[PDB]
Amino acid sequence: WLLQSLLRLGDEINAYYAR
Amino acid sequence: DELYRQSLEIISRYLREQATGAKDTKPMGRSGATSRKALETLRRVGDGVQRNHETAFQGMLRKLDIKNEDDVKSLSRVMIHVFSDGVTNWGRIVTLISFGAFVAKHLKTINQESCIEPLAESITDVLVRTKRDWLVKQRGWDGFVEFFH
Ligand SMILES: [Zn+2]
Ligand SMILES: [Zn+2]
Repeated sequence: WLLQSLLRLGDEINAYYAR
Repeated sequence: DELYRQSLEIISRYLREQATGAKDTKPMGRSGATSRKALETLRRVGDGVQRNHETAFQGMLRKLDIKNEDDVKSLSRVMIHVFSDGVTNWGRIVTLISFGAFVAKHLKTINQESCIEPLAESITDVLVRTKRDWLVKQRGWDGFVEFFH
């Protein structure tokens, strides 16, 4: 489930910078 | 299509310079200043993504098992699979570009440097084709630079 692991990582990075 | 041209210019230069260590001295072109700041944002954030997630990225690279030209196809389809999802944000975009640079480094080591520019175009094609509306609304690469200030 590679796709879902990359998406999950990108959403994490987005949340960090949105703060 | 100025958005596509600028996107390709940014993504292609980052992937090539990450893979070779050589910086491309040629002039940018239209909207050159925003591209240079995008590329600087990309080196800062993207290098960090690669360092802080090297283990995950290498496991992903391992899955793709890229030893020849035909393997290179699988890489674009991963891009398509993600961008075909409805969610859009800059974290996804910078993360996929950063994984592209990680795979570009590999391609260089495997004597497939000529594959890096096609990889960059495939990333750019999918990004712009599938997310043009969202990108437009962020003010393209200006939004990218400001999001990652
Ligand atoms: Zn991180
Ligand atoms: Zn190739």
